[PDB]
Amino acid sequence: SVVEHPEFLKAGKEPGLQIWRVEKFDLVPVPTNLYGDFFTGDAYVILKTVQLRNGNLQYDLHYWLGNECSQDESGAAAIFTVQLDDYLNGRAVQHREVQGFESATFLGYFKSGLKYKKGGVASKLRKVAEQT
Amino acid sequence: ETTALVCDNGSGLVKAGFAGDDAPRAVFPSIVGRPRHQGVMVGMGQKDSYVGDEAQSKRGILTLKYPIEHGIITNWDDMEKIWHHTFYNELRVAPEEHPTLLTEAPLNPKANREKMTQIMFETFNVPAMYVAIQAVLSLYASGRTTGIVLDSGDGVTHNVPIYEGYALPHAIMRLDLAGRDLTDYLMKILTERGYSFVTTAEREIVRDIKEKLCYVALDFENEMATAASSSSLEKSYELPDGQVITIGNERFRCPETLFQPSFIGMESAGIHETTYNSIMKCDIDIRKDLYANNVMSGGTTMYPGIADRMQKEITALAPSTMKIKIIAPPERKYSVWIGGSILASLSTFQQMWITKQEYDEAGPSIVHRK
Ligand SMILES: Nc1ncnc2c1ncn2[C@@H]1O[C@H](COP(=O)(O)OP(=O)(O)OP(=O)(O)O)[C@@H](O)[C@H]1O
Ligand SMILES: [Ca+2]
Ligand SMILES: [Ca+2]
Repeated sequence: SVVEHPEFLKAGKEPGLQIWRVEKFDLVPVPTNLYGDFFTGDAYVILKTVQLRNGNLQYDLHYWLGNECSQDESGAAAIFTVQLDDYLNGRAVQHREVQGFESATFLGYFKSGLKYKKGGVASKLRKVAEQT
Repeated sequence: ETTALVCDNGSGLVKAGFAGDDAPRAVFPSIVGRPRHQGVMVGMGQKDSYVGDEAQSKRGILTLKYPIEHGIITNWDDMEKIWHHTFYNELRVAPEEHPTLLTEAPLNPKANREKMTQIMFETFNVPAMYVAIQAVLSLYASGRTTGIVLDSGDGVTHNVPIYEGYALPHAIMRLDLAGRDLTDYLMKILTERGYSFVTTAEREIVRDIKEKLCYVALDFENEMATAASSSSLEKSYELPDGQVITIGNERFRCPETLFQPSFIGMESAGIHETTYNSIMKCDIDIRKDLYANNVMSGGTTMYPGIADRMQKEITALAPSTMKIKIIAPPERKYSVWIGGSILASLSTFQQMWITKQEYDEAGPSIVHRK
């Protein structure tokens, strides 16, 4: 058995940059026009597909965590990454990217510079209060 | 909408609740109490067992037993009781209505995983289930796919190095020194100060002092000397009976045992060494990642000062140029459960569950098939 998902069916099919945002426990595609605009309250999964001369495709998975993102989002970006790697027969290299501490490689995917925006989608984790 | 349950069965505490919640709704002692004085004709209109706090309250008429030893299920008959109580008494759910995720210790024997699968399907009739490794869920809960987890509870300590989502089985370390052993030690060192505590009943009072007043010293020797000088480390504690006691160098001597097991007469190496040792059993090319992503998980990792000592302890053991980092999240007592609550909630997790249909077709062996 493997992991299936509509977005997984689209991942790494050709050279390019694919960006998904974690939205209420799901992997949601980011509009291509909005690439590089990251909500500091959210978590994302980026897949970078490069064409190798040998005809094979190289893969780099980066999960980006905003300073104000909730636990369900940062936890889910990490799991989805593992699952996307597995779906790609574990051929991907995984990178953890933290806001303001991103790697030079990742920063290079964005020619006009990556941009941070306040806000993001709400968490779906139900807050649990300690007994009064 | 169908609601998944998450059950994290520990040597000391059961953490149970619903997928999508940020914390376990039910937290109680993993204990089963049975009548001390039994017989076919002994206690006719009386419960054949109790679980958790109920068992501890009626401790005077009961024989208390822990079905999980050092993170491993050891008493199947008593474990079903725990599970029953979890479903019916604590969660107030009908098991047959909810897909159920359970946790396991790393290196959990194959047959134990099968037994757990069988009981859930055959005795509880769950529509679906899944077993996950405790330490890995903690890593996921900290938003990492690579790091080394130090998981220390009431019965076991493990060092679990994980790379790109998977534990490295060959490099895992288990140490049978944890919370219960620390509670027992603080009992023994308080007797040196005069205080009388030996019974199972008193053990429960010392545990509360262990969780409220103890801490880890950055430098054990200096700490000892600083406690022999003034009395700036001394603290007061109000007994259930109203009496007040004064606690001293025991505050830091008790968790020191984690670093020097010789204190309890154990010949093993401390948790800093087992961490360094687990790391050194990994491929050199991943060590940097490990070293920089030390996640602390579990109750016994809650002592104040624990993260600074380990940070100190491991830089000493590792190459002089190694960037080292300890991550001790405030929620780490529940990290495992929280990891499970997130995993069971994911859109991509639906196909992951083992169905009753799949079990009937394949049997308990299905659990391994991932
Ligand atoms: N605040 C605290 N300070 C120090 N120790 C604590 C604290 N809170 C809990 N503990 C200790 O940690 C234990 C409960 O931890 P935990 O729930 O992670 O483990 P467990 O599931 O029962 O056991 P294991 O995972 O070893 O099988 C007890 O020993 C408890 O006394
Ligand atoms: Ca958010
Ligand atoms: Ca546990």
